Amino acid sequence: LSPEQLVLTLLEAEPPHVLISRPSAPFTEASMMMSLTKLADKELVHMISWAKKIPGFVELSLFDQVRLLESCWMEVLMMGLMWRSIDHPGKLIFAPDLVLDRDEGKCVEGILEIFDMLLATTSRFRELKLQHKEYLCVKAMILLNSSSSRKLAHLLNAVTDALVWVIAKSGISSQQQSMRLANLLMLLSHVRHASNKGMEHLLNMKCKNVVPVYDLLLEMLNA
Amino acid sequence: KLVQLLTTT
Ligand SMILES: Oc1ccc(-c2cc3cc(O)ccc3o2)cc1
Repeated sequence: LSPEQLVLTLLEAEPPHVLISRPSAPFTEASMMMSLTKLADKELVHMISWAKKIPGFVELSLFDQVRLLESCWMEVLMMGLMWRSIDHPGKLIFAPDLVLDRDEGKCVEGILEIFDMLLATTSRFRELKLQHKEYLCVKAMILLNSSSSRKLAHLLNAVTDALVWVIAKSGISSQQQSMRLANLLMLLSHVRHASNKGMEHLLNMKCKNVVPVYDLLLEMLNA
Repeated sequence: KLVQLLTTT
């Protein structure tokens, strides 16, 4: 399985576009958290299937598959959010029927913090002109690097090898192939940071029972 | 939930 074919299978693992079935209208704190949690829950279902489509993932121990997903899920969601928002500066495209503005993030205490973080990282990927295939490798690495053991490192290395390949196809300088690789990877730190904050904020919302009970989301949030 | 989806298609 060459880098190109591995990237192809990631493309084929891409989850489908999700909508929350919500008639267009202004947002409030009760409806925003409602939509954000409802969307996350649905995306979580598609994320599980996506992972299983990653060559070798289902070959890992059951203990590993669970710990990998339980720890990276929010990062993967936010990485998807950023790729969808890339061509819409100043906007967070959570879903076709859930587009948010920075000022709208003021309807919820503490979320404006997280939006700015997301908008910044997104803007960054925009400056770098993140390509789809890079997005596929990066997202895959987030799952595999958010820690049967050898199989994992083997898989992680394969995806890493796929990212380099994608960068090599752009036909840019070698020095620039290295600069780009590092800049794309250094951003994972910001996605992991906006993630930890998003979890903290979400966990806090749960403890207050301000958001409906989403079995899958609840389970992933607790551990 | 997470485990059953990991063991079914
Ligand atoms: O694709 C995505 C990406 C992120 C979210 C999401 C929900 C949510 C709820 C919070 O209290 C805080 C941050 C959040 O981020 C939902 C779907």
